[PDB]
Amino acid sequence: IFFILVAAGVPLSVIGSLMHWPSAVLFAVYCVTIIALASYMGRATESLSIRIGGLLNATFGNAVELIISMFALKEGLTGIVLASLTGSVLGNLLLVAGLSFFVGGLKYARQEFNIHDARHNSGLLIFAIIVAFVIPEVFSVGMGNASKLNLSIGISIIMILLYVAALYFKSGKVATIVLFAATIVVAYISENLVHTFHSVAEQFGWSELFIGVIIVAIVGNAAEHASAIIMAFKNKMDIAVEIAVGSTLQIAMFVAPVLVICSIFFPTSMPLVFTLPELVAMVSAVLLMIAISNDGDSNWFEGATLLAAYVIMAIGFFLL
Amino acid sequence: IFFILVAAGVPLSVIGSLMHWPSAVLFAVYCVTIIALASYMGRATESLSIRIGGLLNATFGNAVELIISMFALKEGLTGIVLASLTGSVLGNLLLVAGLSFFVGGLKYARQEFNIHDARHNSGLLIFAIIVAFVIPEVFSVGMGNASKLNLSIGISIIMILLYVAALYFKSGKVATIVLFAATIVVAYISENLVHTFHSVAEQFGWSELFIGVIIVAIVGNAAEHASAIIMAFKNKMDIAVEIAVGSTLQIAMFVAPVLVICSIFFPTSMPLVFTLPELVAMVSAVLLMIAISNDGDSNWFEGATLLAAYVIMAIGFFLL
Amino acid sequence: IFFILVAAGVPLSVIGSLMHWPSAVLFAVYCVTIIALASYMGRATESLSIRIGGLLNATFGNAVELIISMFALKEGLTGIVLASLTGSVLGNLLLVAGLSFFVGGLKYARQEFNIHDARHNSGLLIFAIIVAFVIPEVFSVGMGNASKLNLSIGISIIMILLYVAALYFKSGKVATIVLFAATIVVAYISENLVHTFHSVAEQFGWSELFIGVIIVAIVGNAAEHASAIIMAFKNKMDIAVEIAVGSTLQIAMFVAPVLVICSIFFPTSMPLVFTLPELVAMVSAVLLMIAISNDGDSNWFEGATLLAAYVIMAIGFFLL
Repeated sequence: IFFILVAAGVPLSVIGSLMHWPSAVLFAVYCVTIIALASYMGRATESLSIRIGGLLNATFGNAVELIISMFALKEGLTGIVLASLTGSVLGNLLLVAGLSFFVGGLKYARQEFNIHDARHNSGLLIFAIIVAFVIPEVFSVGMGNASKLNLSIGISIIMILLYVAALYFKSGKVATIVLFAATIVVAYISENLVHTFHSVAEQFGWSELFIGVIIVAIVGNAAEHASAIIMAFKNKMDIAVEIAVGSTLQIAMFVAPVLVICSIFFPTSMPLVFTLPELVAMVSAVLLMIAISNDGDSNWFEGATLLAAYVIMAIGFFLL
Repeated sequence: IFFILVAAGVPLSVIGSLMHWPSAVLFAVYCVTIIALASYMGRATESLSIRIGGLLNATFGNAVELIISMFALKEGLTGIVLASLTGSVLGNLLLVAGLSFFVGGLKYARQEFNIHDARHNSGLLIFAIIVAFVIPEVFSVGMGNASKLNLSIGISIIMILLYVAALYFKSGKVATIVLFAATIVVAYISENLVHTFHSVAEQFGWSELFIGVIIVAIVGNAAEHASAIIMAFKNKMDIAVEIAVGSTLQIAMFVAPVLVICSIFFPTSMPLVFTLPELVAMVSAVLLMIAISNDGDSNWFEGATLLAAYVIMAIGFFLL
Repeated sequence: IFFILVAAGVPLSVIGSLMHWPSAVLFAVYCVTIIALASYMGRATESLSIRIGGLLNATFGNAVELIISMFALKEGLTGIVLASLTGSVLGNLLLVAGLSFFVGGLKYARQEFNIHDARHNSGLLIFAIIVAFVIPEVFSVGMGNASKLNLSIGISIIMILLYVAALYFKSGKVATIVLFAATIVVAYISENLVHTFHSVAEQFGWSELFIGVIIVAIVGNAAEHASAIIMAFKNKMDIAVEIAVGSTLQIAMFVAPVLVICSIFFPTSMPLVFTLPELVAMVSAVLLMIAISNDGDSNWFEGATLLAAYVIMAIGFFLL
């Protein structure tokens, strides 16, 4: 199934792009293609990593999210970037953790734990989300654009520093070849993807928010980290947990700060400004994760809980 | 005392209703009557339950709340329904748990624990409250009524499913007779109670919110679960805790979803839309409960803490 | 260094006040002086305390905060009072705990714990902050001034009662002499400090909020409790933790209620009304504290986390 979706994806995505027919179906072709490419992009990142390993983990483990957002910045579609960063933490904490706890929840009794790590990894989540996303949002309302992105830059610079500082202290040959392949393919698909967003909104009626928080996030970040759902089935939950939380952590502490600083160069800037639904969805998820990482790691319904929360948010983001 | 308040209550409530004198005192007569009826309604529900036991626990354990809200929907007084559902979680988490921890707090040393269950029961509370009440509220502001109650219906359908799924997996003869008696009596009292609400507001100056969140909630849900305060005195705290949290859980996951779906039939619908004070009171209580269920189960001041929070909210709901 | 800042401070503060030159530099002279005086005020409070000990701990341990706010009330500058009470919990939870966890974080392995106390002290924090500061704020929007300060008075009266009730149940000669000295000196410096606030705002461009939440709070409360940073270095973390959380607790439960009731006498009243940034900064800090008090008590980066949160808030309060 993984090979088929790539082998069909790229050709179709080339021909559709060349023919320019039509604006609607091109979206559907792009999204499915990148899903397949993203898993392979995650497997290559994983296999390469199995000191500098953490850097490639934060860079290439979130690469499609970085890539899609990069071209979104060129088109000035800064809302979608924020939407996708919102949706990347949602997916990690509620979908790729939810499906790991549900699908891997056939073992039934309990699940692999490192209580020390789970309780420490919530300690950073709160810091990452409940401060460094909440604080800029609420402080920014009556700030003015200059001070807005200065605070963003301020938070962004310290979040990468505090992420990289802890990181500094605390087959293999095909990995680089396939990673170099998938990247460029994705990049070229992503460039044309950004131009599709305005038509999809009008023709379907969907809000650009829905597209960003859900469609772009599932395809991009969530697919890259779908290795955790498989890892949960092979009774290695503590890594499936480690992947979900860790990825979210680097999205909040590295990826989002990366985007904010780099957005200042072209054309011009995006501050860490999240809508109310986007913000409260993120904290609720974080709280629900701390409330689920504490207890038994998993159960079928415990994963169903995390999933129930997601679909609700998703349909809420659809209905706005 | 329990027999007297029923024996005086019903007759008085019949004569006052027939005489139609006056609109003000009828309220006072109704409320006191139902208090007495509700404890007996809780005792019958308990005795009947001591697989299907969980259904009658969620149905008849919250029956007066369902009954008062049912006729409130017929009068179109949808605000009071939301107010009473707000006040049912408040009472459970802060009053009937607060008085269990205070009155039963004469033991002094510690109190009956099941740390596994308390930590798991917070995990669902957050899901139930901090997502499935918060998310609909904040997402709904700029949604439009169609999408509003569609999201409500959406959340409602999955919350009952997720509640009933876990429930499916995981003297006695007088119980049904007294339960069948109390129900009908309550129902007929409740029908006439709803019509009293508009006059009480005007003549006293009270907001309909105050009446719903406090007066209706204490009389209805809190009285039904007052068995926990007695159970705490008999040094069985872990059931007094189990009652408070469990009841709140089924209010958020079964009762409130029940009301939302059924409200669509007559005349027309109520979405899960809570005011700001109603919403933030509910999360604060939930957080304070997790902060108090973790530590020693009880102490006198630990129960006084939970009670101090309540009276504050109550006078705040009075002063709005 | 401690002697020099007092010995230079008072004289300079006398001469500058007499000469009336200028409005700008007088601020700088006052603030530095009180920093030095406040540590000595904390040492005297500590040495006196090492039943009634808890009263002097809550009174004189927060004395400069009480003193600066007292004269702020006379000038009617009620915003600064709320700003400084906001900043006193911020500092305690993020600065004086952050610097204790960072500077004392050279031990490296772990740090002194009393998990029972830390988990209990969060239980009151949530109550103190997430209810008794949040609830009055959100409930007050559409209340009217009469009901506003009535709710404040209501919350204030029960918070001191609930604080004093638990307290009731549960060199030395120079201490009183130096405490009596520092108080009067501070009081006279503070009186002239309040009059400086309006010019500093205009001439620098700073918001009076920034001054209150940060400048007044660091100088006042944070300096008094800087003993904890030293105590962390002497490998006595559990007292450095006890100081930070305890002080915050008495600020929320005694100091702030003290100010509210006493403010009603002159000239007229201040309700517990906090701006949105002030409120969300306080809960985020509290959450981050619970997320950091749970795990290892300290690590260098764990203290750097708490500090990173602070500077962000601080620059956000600067940029508003």
